[PDB]
Formats: sequence, structure tokens, C-alpha cells
Amino acid sequence: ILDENAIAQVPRPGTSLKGPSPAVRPVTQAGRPITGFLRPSTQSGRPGTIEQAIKTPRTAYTARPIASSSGPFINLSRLNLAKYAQKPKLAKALFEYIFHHENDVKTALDLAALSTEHSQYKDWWWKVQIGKCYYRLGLYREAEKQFKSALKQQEMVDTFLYLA
Amino acid sequence: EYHSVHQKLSADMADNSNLIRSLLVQAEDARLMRDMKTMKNRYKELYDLNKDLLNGYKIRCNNHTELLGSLKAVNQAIQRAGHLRVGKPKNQVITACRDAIRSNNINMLFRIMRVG
Amino acid sequence: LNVPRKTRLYVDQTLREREAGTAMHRTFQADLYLLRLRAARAYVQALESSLSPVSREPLKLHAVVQGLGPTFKLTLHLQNTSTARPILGLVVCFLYNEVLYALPRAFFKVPLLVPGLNYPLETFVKSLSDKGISDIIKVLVLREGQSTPLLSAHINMPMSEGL
Amino acid sequence: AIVLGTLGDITSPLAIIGGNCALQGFNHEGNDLFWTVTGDNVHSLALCDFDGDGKKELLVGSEDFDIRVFKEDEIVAEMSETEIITSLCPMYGSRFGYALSNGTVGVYDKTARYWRIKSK
Amino acid sequence: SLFKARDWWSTVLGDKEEFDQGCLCLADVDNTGNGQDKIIVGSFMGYLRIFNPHPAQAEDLLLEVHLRDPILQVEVGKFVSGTEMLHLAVLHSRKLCVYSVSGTLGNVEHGNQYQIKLMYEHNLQRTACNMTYGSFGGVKGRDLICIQSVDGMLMVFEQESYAFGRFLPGSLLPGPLAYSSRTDSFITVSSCHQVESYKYQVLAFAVVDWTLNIGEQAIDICIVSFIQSASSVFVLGERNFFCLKDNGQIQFMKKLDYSPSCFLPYCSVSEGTINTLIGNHNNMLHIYQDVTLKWATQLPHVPVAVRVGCLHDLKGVIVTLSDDGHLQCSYLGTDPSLFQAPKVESRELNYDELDMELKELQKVIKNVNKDLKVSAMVSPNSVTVKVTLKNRVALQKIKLSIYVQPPLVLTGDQFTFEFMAPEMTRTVGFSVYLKGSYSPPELEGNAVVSYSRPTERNPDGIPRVSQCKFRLPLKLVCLPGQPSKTASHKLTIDTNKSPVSLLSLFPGFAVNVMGFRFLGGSQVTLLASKTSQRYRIQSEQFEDLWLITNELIIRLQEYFEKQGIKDFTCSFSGSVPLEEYFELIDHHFELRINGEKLEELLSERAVQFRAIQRRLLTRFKDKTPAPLQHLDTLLDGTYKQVIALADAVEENQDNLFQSFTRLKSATHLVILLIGLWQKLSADQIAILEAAFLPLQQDTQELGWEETVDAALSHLLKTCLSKSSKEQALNLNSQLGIPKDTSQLKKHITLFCDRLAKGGRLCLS
Repeated sequence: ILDENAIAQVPRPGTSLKGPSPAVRPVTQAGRPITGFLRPSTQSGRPGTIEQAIKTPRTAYTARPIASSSGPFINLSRLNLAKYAQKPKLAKALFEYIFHHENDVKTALDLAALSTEHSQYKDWWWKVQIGKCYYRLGLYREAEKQFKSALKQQEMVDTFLYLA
Repeated sequence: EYHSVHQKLSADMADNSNLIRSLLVQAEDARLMRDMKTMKNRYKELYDLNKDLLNGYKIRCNNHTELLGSLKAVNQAIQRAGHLRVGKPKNQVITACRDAIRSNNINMLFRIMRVG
Repeated sequence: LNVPRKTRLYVDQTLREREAGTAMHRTFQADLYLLRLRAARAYVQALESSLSPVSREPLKLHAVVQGLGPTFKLTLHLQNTSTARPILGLVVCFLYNEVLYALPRAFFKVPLLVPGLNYPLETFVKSLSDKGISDIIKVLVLREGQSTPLLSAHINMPMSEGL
Repeated sequence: AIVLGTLGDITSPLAIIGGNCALQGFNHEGNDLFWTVTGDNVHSLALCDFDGDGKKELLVGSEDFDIRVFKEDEIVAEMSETEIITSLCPMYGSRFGYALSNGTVGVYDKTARYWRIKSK
Repeated sequence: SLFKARDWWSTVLGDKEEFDQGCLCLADVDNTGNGQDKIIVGSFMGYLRIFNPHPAQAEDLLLEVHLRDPILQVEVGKFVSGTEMLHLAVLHSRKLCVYSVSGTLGNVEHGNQYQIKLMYEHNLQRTACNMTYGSFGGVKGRDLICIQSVDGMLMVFEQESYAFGRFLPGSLLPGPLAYSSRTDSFITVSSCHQVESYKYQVLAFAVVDWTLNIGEQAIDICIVSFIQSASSVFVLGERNFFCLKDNGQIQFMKKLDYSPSCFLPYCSVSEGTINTLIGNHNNMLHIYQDVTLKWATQLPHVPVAVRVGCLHDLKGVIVTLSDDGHLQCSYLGTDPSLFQAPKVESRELNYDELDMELKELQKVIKNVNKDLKVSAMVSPNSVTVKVTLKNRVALQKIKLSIYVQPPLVLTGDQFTFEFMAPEMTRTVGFSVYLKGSYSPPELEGNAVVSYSRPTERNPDGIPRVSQCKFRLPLKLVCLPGQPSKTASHKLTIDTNKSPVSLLSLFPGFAVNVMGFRFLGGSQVTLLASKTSQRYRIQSEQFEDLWLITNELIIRLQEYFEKQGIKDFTCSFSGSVPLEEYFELIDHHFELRINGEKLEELLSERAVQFRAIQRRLLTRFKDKTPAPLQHLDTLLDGTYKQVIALADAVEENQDNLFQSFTRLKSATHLVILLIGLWQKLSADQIAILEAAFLPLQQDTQELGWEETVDAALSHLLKTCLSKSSKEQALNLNSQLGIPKDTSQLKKHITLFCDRLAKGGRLCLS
């Protein structure tokens, strides 16, 4: 609700995301018949207001209950990402660690930016990773830019699904 | 460095905007159950985040206007180099400088602006 | 019309049924007997533990949880389901883990339940664990002269999303 | 300031644009096919065939009070108006109508003004 | 059997040993020349085993030799300088050993022995990690060996001695190494996701021939060359599956959704394509025609280093080797088996025992459709209460809580007991004291234990609940104070006895005219009689009368019981108040309406704040600078409004709670005066207490007004009315907040009226 990104507000019926009748197939919302193969990307309809989304079951719009926002091996505040960026063999695994283990998108993006500038913007992997950092920071167009620039380098199924 | 600073500031402001939307939802929740201590705490946190984000906006805008000044300086310099030569050398020098800046070959840029 | 169409699968299945109908009948009757057995078993176990939120002595209760964050609103919708007979002496007792949830009033009387009205009786559950821990909460509705719950309900408390 | 048309010796309608001091051009997919630098902030652009050769040159109105005509790559001519241009419009062969921020609305042949009127 | 890997000669291979890739080799190390291969397996536990399987059996294991140091990547190639016969290479961490499996025969199936001779060895300076073997350069009839190192270095032996050794440029974790012969290149996958090919003569001269940045690091790389038409190089990552050209770019790729462990592009079928088979960590084999799945099978174990070979006249048998020690040759299962219930005429349903159990359970069902003692003791003195509970049967998960009233506060609320042996007593002690200004509606308090009985059916224990109620003394909330002559209002209680000295009824408060002051300032006056037999209770607050009236009646009852006399009344023949009682109701409802207004205003303020916040967030996400247009000022103003409204709602909630407590006291007094004003028994008094005292806290869905109104409308509907027109017009019940209190007051007055005429309450 609190994030609006679709250009068209009331687009033609048939060009936006936002069969058997409910007399045969069970349903979950006003429409949207029950599906096979729940995946954690399923939205299956969307609420209208924050109140409706709160005052409904927590798992009526997602495969998991909704959330408001979507010793230690190495302390992230101690290492100078400007020095691990020089060594790509270390930088790649370190970024994967920061991003997928610790979930620190800002430090991950710092490392990925220093790494991409070290590679003179010629490796699609760092572009895809920066695009992922953006995409889960909220910046979609700034991520679509990196995904397009990565598709220009080398076509991969990964970048295609990311742009999707 | 202007590019990098703007990138870092935009990242931080995206983080804080996501925080603020989460706090808006949480405050609406606390208000729907008339829990006023937690609602007032969400509103305090929102006030503080707005103050910090406004400081971040000021500094970003400032760096961004400086970045626009720098880009205009670069483009006007390429144009001043091209404008010094009449005819077919003009667009030759223009495209040469554009290619020498897209590749960050500054020395070649100045070489083509000097004699080329 | 939209009369459906049946593929080779259907004729093969009907041929198997025509050639082996007796074994199917016998094994389905055996499975039905075992299903009646297990359903009666589970019904008796539920009656023992009194875990049915629907169970002369007419009542119906279900507990709804609302809200993210450390404080959840837990509203018990209770209802007397009878022609015309009120229920005077009843009381609700909550069963929780006193290290994860801080219930202010874990036991309270219920108003005189008039047949046909849904009474929402709400409470404020609060998560105490600094780490996200989701633990069940039981609710027992019972008379004041008896010790066996008239009925019960369960609620899986969601994650805290604390601070 | 942006326009949309066919430049000279380009087989794809470009979405020309004008920024700080540099113009650009993009096809139906967004590939840079045209790029050149101008004097000051571009305020208005239009496509007019100055020179009568069947491929339209683009007319740039700079904040420097000048109106230049740019081919696909080459510059052809420049007429020095008297204030920051605000709008150009061609519908004739080599004639284009221009406006300023003084209030002056006028008309240009190749390199001369047919008429001009200044008002509030 | 469909989509299973049906079993062939299979075995388990040791005592919790451990293998890896390179272990399983499959060729003619025996140099028979007949085509039938022989399995070779060497763990880094030490044992090297060679098998010639036949379709468990004892004579299958050719030999099971044991070497001291561990074993990595057994191979089979022309590793001897002289002849063209296959020799077996064993790579220990710091050792290389070429062997020769020579099998001599005896005149019986098990009289044939097998000798391995160490043709030559090689001390390894660096620690080896894995190796490849091939005819480096354009040599023929020779199989040179390029071993890697754990620290990057690759050392090449020309089949006899230490040819040379060069460090790999920029590698930390050594990946899979292979050698392409159609390009004479060593191809590896460095730690930095780069699949790199080096020309052999380039390394011999020490650089990179070419690189390709795949998305991950590869587990295996298998250059296959049985097709001379179009060469390709297979690279299996840990998330993808690439087939690369010979120049360096992806010919095609598959984005696997599982976790591969091993793969082997074996013999192909079509023109140009290459069949391949990959092994999940989900215990499956997949058989692709270069992108497209042609078959899949459900393996027994997690395959490590699968191979495909002709074993005993059966071409294309799949030999898998787990890392725990299993090993299995197998062939695909291609038998679609009917899905049908098994015909087992022997196995019948035992109707006797099953019917016994079903009769028992059905008896319980059709029957139901037709352990601990608690005690509380209050000290005679912030009074300290002590609660003792004693069990008969052993109980578990005991929780004891105490609930007194809103104003009264406990120093201890909850007490948890775990399991207790039978006949064991437990005592708890807490202290109760007044905290606030208004006096509680009643001094009585409750204490509830919830425990569990462990039973065979449910060991976790069926939950039970039992309670006991204690009675607190006036000495906790009141004090003896000065009396006044006149107060705003008063009531009477006329007993059929003599006026008793108030010093005898209330001895804790030291004439026949007593005065009380509760903690909070409020004062009550109690006047005995001199000529008449009635007691007078007076104050300014209708709430104040309730506690002193209740205590007066209770002390009268107790005293006259101590005198043994049996007839005693507290009639109060007069007028039920019904007018100083309505004003408290109206105050309560005015507070409720004010709260609803405050909340609907807070809603609008919150909506404004959210809208301005979204505007500001939009201005933030935007790159271009722009004036804030004093949006921050509107945000600050809205925030101040929201905080003010929140504080107002808090104060209104507190006022509403105070009003509710005072109303509870008032309605207590009113039920008392109705149960005395008419000779109401205990049943009707309980009905009235249930209808008029429904809840101890208002909530935004159920309040006192609607609940007591529904209860009274129903009580008048089913008991005290005989006209159906009124029953349907006026005597209706709903649970929504009213817009006025006139219906409630009308129903209360009508209740007292229809009680006056002679009506009586009931339930059915």
C-alpha cells in the first residue's frame, strides 16, 4: 500500500497484475481460485488499506505471515571494504557472505561498488549483485539499469529472471 | 567521487524510507488497538527519522547540484574544444572527446582537444 | 453442450473396475471400517482433552489474533447457540508460557450470554522474548462450579517483530 | 527540451533531447545514435529542413540567446537572437517560428527574419 | 519401478570410510582387452579396492589392498614410459604411485590372485589436491599427469619424472582441473568464478588463453571428446550447468533448481548433441540431451562420481559411489506398474478386536451426549494473604493466579508449580494493598489454579481449573473518621430487631453514630436508631454507600448468628433509588461518547500524517533537488496534533475506567436494594448480578451499556412480558454502542416496576 510504483493508475483490464467458478474450485479472495504449488513469491491478491490487511489472517496474502518490512565470525564494522575489493577472489565470497548470511545490504553495496569500480565495470556478476542490493533496498529503476547493463555484457538466465 | 557519494546517500535514504513505511504501518496497528504508549513511541521514531532524512536530503541535493555543475563543465569544455575548429573537424573532435570520456581516457581527451 | 470428454485413461480405469470390482469393493469397505475406527478414536480423544471449540450445554467460541509488533489484540468471539436459554455462570482461563507472553488478566468472568449474540471479549497479549519465539496459547471456557473445561481453543501466536 | 522525428541520414525516428550543454538521441530501444554539445542550456528544439535537401536538420535554442542549426553531425549556421529562446516550431520548408522571453514572437527564413513582434 | 534405478551388483565398502570425486574409476586396469571394465575405488582412509562384478557374491572383489597414506583420485591410464598397457595411478596427499594390477589364474574360480607392483613413485613437495591425465601436446601412446596443489600450484609429470611445475595466477581455493585435447589446454575454475583455459605450451614456458565469468564456482569440469564433429567443454557449477564452446563462450546453459554433486556426459545419440547425466543432492539422476531432460531416476544414495560402463556383457551400466561407503551398479527401471490395491486374501480385517474398540469409543461418544483443594486465609494484620493448595492425585503444570479488583494491587500475581507427588501441600503468600483514590467495588478476591492430569490417552495431561475466593477486611480500605450531620443523600435498612451498638458491629472503628473515611478522602456516616429499628447510611456519593452498606448487613448477619437467633431481616421497605443511579450511567456514557469522538479525530490526524509522509518519501526518492515547500512544517503540525490527541485519548481512557469502577459500586448497591426491597432469593439475586455486572473493563467492541441493555431486554422478554407487540418493538437486544441511554434507563425502570407488581425471574 505505502509504496506506489506502477505508472498507470487504472490501466486497461488485461495488462496489469493488480476459469472454473467458485462453485467448483475453492477460492481465497473475492476471486483468485486456489493454486497448486505455493511459492514464496505468491501475492494472490492485495489488500486495499492497512486496516484490512491487519484485521485479516496473517497468511491470507502470502505463503508466510506478513511483515511490516521485507561468537560472530567476522564483525562487519572492522574490515576495510576498500582493501578486500582489490582482491576479487576474497571479494566475491565476502560479498556473498555479507548479503546472504548477515543481510547487510548497505555494506554489501559498498563492497560491490568498490569491486565494480576495481573491475572497470566489465564483469556482469558485480552488476547483477549491485542490482540485487538495489532491488531489495527499494530502488527498482536503479536496479533495472544494472540488470540491463549486465544483459548487455553476457546473457544469463539469472539476469533475465532478475529483470522479470 | 560525486557519483559515489550520491550512490551512498541514495542507499541510506532508501533504507530510512523503508523504515518509515514500516513505522507508519506499525503506528496504524497500535492505533487500531488504542495502545497509545506504543503509538506515541512509533510517532516519536517517525519524527526522528524524518529529521535525519531531511538532513540527508539537504546534503544529497547539495552534492547533486554540484554534480550538475561538474557535468555541465565537462560538456561545455568538449563544446569549447569543438567550437574552436571550423567544419568537419568539429564533430570529429566532439565524438573523439566523447569516446575518450566514456572510456575515462582523460589523457587522450586532452590530447585530442590540444591538437586533434 | 459442454459435456466432458474422457481419454484412454478413463476406459482403462473402467476396464480395471469391470475386471477387478470385487477386490476394490472389499478393500474400500475395509478402509472405511478403519476410517470409522480412527475418527471415533480421535473424537473420543478430543472429548477427553475437551479441545473442540464448538461443544445440552450449547456454546461456540473461537479466538482471533490481530496485530504485528510486541502487543497483539486477542479477541475471543463467544456465542450461546440455543433457542432461548441464557448461560449464567461461565468463566474464561488462559494457559500460556509465562516467560514469553504477559497476559494482564489471564482469567475473567464472561457476561450473561444471551442466545444469538456474538460477544467479543478481548485481551492484550504481549511478547516478552527478545528473540522471535512463537508459542501456542490455550483458552478454556468452563463453569464456576466445575473443574473440567466446557470447551477450549488454541491460538498459534505469530512472531513478535519486536525491537 | 525534446523532439521526436527523423534527422538527416538516420533511418530511425530519434527522440532527441537537450540538457545542460549536450544533446542526445535514442531509437525505439534507447540506443545512443546522436550526441553533440552546444553552447548553453538548450531551451527548445524542432526539426526543420534548412538547406532544402530532404533530411531535416534540428534547430537548437541555447540559453546563450543563439539559435543554431545542427545536421546529423555538422553545424550549419547560427543566428544570434536577443534573449533565452523558449519555443521553436517549423511547418514551412525552411521557415521556422520562434519565441523568446522578452515576449518577441518572430519568423525566420534561412538566415533572416521575415517579421517580429514584441509585446507583454 | 518406473523412474527408479533398479539394482545390479551392489555393495557397502568399509567401516565408516570416506570417499570423494576421482575415487571411482572404471576401465581395464587388468589389460585383458575384452571390453568389460572393472571398478576401482580408493578412499582417503587408505584402502584401494578393485572389483570385477557379476550379477554380494564373494569372488567379486578382486583385491582390497591397504596403503598407509590416504588415497585421492585413482586413475587408469598409460602411466608407464615403455608400453601401451593401462596402469593405475594413486595420488596420496603428498605422494604419487603408479601400480600394475596383474592377475594370475588358478584352476578354480577363487584360485586366481592379483598383484599390484609399485612401478614407480613420486614424493610431492606441495600438498596435492587433484589431478588430470592426458597426452599433453600432440603426443600419442602416453598419458602424462598434471597434478594440482591445495595452494594453486600445478605440477606436470611426463609419465616418468618431474617434468615441471607452474603456479596458477590468482587462485586461493583449488577448483576442478581438466585437460582438453582438441585445444591442448588445461581448463580450471578459479576461486573468482573464472573458468580459465591455458594452452599447454604456454604453461610449459613459464598466460591465460581465455576466461569466462560463470556465475559461481564449479564442482566438476569434464571435457568429453568422443565426438570429433563439434567439440564442447562441460562445466557443472554448484548452481548451474554450462556447456562451453572451444573458443570460450557459452554454447548453452541450464539453471538447475537442485544442488548437483556429480555429472558425466556419456555416449551421445543424436547428431551433434551429447547425452549427460547429473546427480542431485536430492538422491536423483537426471539425463539431459544437453538442456532437455530425457529421463530421471530415484537413486538410493547421494551419488559421488558416477560412471557409465559395460560390466559383464551389459553395456551402459551406471556405477555410483557415495562418500559414506556405498556403491551400486544399476540399470534404469522402465516398468510402469499398475496403481492398484494389493490382493491379499490371507490378510483379513480382524472384526472382533476392532469392533470391541469401536464399541468402546462409540459408547463413550453416545454417553457424553446426555483432585486438588484450594484454600485462602487472610491475616488479621497492606494485608498478607496466604493460599494453600493440596492435591490428591499427582498433578503437573500448576499455575496459581490471584485477581482482586482494579484499585487493589497485589505484590505477587502468578506462581508456577511443576509436578508434585500425591498428598503434598504448597503454600504461597502475597500482600494486597490499596493503590489509588476511589474505593474498589468489592473487597472480595479470587485465586485460580490451572493444572493438568497426566492420562494414558493424553500424557501431556488434560487441563483442569479450580478456584477459591477470599474476603478482605475494611481495615484495608477504610479508617474511622469524623461524621457529618447532613449529606447529599441517604438510605435506610429496617431490621426486625433492636438497634445494635456500632461498636459491636464495627469494633475496629472506635457511640451509636459512626463515621468512616476511605483512603481517598470520601466519607460515609452510619446512624443507628433510638426509637425505630432502622439504620441510615448517608454520603454525597452513591458509590460510597455500597461498601458500608454491604459490611453493615454482613456484620449484622454474623452477629445475630452468634446470638443463635434464627429470624432476621433487612427489609428496606421504600423506594428503590433509580435516580442517583442513572446519573452515574450518564456520566459513563458521556465519557464513552467523548472517547469515540477523540478516536475518530485521531483517525483523521493519522491519515493526514500518512499522506504528508508519503509526499515527503516521494520527494526523498527523487534525485532532483526541490524546495520542501514547507511540507516539513505541515508534518510537524500534524505530529503535534497527533500527540495531543493521543494524550487526550489516554486521559479519557483513565476517566472512563474510574467511572466504570464507580458505576460497578453503584449497581452493586442497586442490586442489593432490589434484593432487599423485595424478598428476592439467591437465584434471582444471582441472575441480577449476572445481568447488571457483566464486565470489569470497557473495550472498543463491548461496553457496559450494550451488554446490560441486551441482558435486561432479554430478561424482560422471556420472563416479565406477556404482550408480543412490546416484545418485538421495545424489547430487542443488540451489541452496538447506542446513541442515547434512554432505552437502558427505560428498561431498568420497567424492570423494577414489573417486579413491584409481583413478577419473578426465570431462565428458560
